[PDB]
Amino acid sequence: MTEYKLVVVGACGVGKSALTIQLIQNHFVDIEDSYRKQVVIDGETSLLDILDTAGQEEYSAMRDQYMRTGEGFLLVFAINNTKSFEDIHHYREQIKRVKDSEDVPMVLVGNKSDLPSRTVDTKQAQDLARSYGIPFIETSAKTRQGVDDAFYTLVREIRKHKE
Amino acid sequence: MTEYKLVVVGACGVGKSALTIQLIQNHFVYRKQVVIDGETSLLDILDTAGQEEYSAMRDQYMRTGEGFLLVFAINNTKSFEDIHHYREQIKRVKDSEDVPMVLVGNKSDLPSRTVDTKQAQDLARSYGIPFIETSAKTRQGVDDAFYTLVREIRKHKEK
Amino acid sequence: MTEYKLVVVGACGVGKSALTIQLIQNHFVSYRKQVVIDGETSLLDILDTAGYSAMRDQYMRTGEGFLLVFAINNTKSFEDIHHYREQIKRVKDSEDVPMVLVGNKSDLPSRTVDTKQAQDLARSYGIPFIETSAKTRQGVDDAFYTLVREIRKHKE
Ligand SMILES: Nc1nc2c(ncn2[C@@H]2O[C@H](COP(=O)(O)OP(=O)(O)O)[C@@H](O)[C@H]2O)c(=O)[nH]1
Ligand SMILES: Nc1nc2c(ncn2[C@@H]2O[C@H](COP(=O)(O)OP(=O)(O)O)[C@@H](O)[C@H]2O)c(=O)[nH]1
Ligand SMILES: Nc1nc2c(ncn2[C@@H]2O[C@H](COP(=O)(O)OP(=O)(O)O)[C@@H](O)[C@H]2O)c(=O)[nH]1
Ligand SMILES: *CCS(=O)(=O)NC1CCN(C(=O)CNc2cc(I)c(Cl)cc2OC)CC1
Ligand SMILES: *CCS(=O)(=O)NC1CCN(C(=O)CNc2cc(I)c(Cl)cc2OC)CC1
Repeated sequence: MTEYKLVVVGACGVGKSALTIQLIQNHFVDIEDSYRKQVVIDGETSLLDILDTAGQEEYSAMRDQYMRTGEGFLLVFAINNTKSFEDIHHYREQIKRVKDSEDVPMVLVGNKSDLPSRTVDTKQAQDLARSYGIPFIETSAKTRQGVDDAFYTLVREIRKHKE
Repeated sequence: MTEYKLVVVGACGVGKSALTIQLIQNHFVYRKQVVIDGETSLLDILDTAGQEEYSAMRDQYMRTGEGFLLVFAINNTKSFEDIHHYREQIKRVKDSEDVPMVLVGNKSDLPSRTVDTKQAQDLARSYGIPFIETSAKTRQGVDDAFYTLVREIRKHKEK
Repeated sequence: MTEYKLVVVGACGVGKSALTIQLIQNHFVSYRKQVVIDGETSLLDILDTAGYSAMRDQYMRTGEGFLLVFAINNTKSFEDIHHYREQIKRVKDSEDVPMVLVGNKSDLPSRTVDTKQAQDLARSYGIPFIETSAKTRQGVDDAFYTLVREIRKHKE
């Protein structure tokens, strides 16, 4: 069966685990960092294998393995965390180095879109995604806004790369 | 608040009018304010009645519209076969290879299906657009089809 | 059979005659037409004023309901609606006159009077607003039937 190895990267606290729980287990509570589930996306059955990582957790060799084999990456920031948005370039540069490629499937995700506290403008994030040549999706793990779209868009980006 | 000009296309009798009436009036026998992904918007579904038969008028509607529902009926093989030509005509007339569109397989309530979900999904996957199965009769998929189209138009505007 | 006396008013060129002929004869270029409205056979007498104080006063006083027609591509015709409304209320000597606001030519691309503007004016007057195209027939029966409904509410 087709498998997609996905890695969700971003600063601590941006909602990577919440987003992944919402996708996989369909709920939110306001915790596992790996997940595996069979889904159907655009009529194609596949298994999603997902790691959530900020880059400084304990199991660094495991993380390096997942980084090297990851077929697509969600770059997650929170709309109420300017530092998390500033960290996105670092995470993208690290992915490109480990993958040794300038063409790695990625999607930019602005999470916590339900909150009224915003310090990152949607235009700023759109502009950054445009410069990187990747999709930008606004999400809320709390309301489910954009969640399926973020992960399924990343799967579609991987398919583009494979074909 | 942002307005989105939407056009429903597809073969005669596939249920374009019925989908529009279900969306706006919540009934099975052209403007609606809705909140999609936290943003309140106005949907303006262009009223093509009494003028749909004129190619010149379809051209005008295609030029005006920001996004398109490509509607076939799941019990009408020909209507599904006609989708590609309609999509090609919209691209030509709008002089664009990037026009927001959603594929819609209507009349999902019927027993007599001749277009399978896989054929339609395969089509949509090749186009890189969403596919939604609807029924204007039971309301299945109707808000989802229109709301999804608005999401496709927003993506295109923000590229 | 209950008879209703309907008067179609509005600026020159807005489609008063075209609306009335579509209603009566069902094609796109007083008249009488028998219709069934809300289950009830209804004789409609319709004066198209497309063609003087004495004349005005008679048909305004005799008329039971009024279609206030503007064209959606004719800002002046929309501005003129207040002239017509005020004159009818003055001559009839009534603050409760059955009326419907009609925005015709909905088939056109060139709209300079927005739907919201017209809805807001009709809300101010406490009357319905109906968009029509005498060309495609969209809305035509609705505009006239709504007016009959307004006359019945007044009569009850
Ligand atoms: N309002 C809101 N809170 C969220 C959302 N996503 C995550 N959270 C909360 O933010 C905190 C951090 O989330 P978590 O998933 O642990 O972040 P991670 O370190 O990136 O995995 C938790 O208290 C979550 O409930 C969201 O979309 N909206
Ligand atoms: N069973 C069923 N009938 C439908 C549905 N949608 C439309 N119809 C019927 O299909 C016929 C054509 O619909 P219409 O809206 O006039 O199609 P249009 O020509 O595409 O606008 C009418 O008899 C509708 O009542 C649907 O979802 N289910
Ligand atoms: N496009 C369009 N033209 C119309 C419509 N109604 C009337 N017309 C045209 O507008 C012009 C004036 O119409 P007419 O009925 O004579 O206006 P009147 O003076 O108010 O009676 C004519 O050329 C009509 O054919 C309509 O709904 N759409
Ligand atoms: C029901 C028969 S009809 O002749 O009244 N209407 C036909 C006209 C031809 N047709 C289509 O072109 C369907 N696709 C379509 C509809 C519209 I409205 C627009 Cl703007 C564009 C397209 O295709 C690009 C079927 C219905
Ligand atoms: C271009 C057409 S015209 O030369 O014949 N002049 C028009 C101008 C618009 N018009 C009216 O406003 C008629 N007013 C009117 C007549 C009657 I009879 C009644 Cl009951 C009411 C009104 O307006 C309140 C007609 C001719």
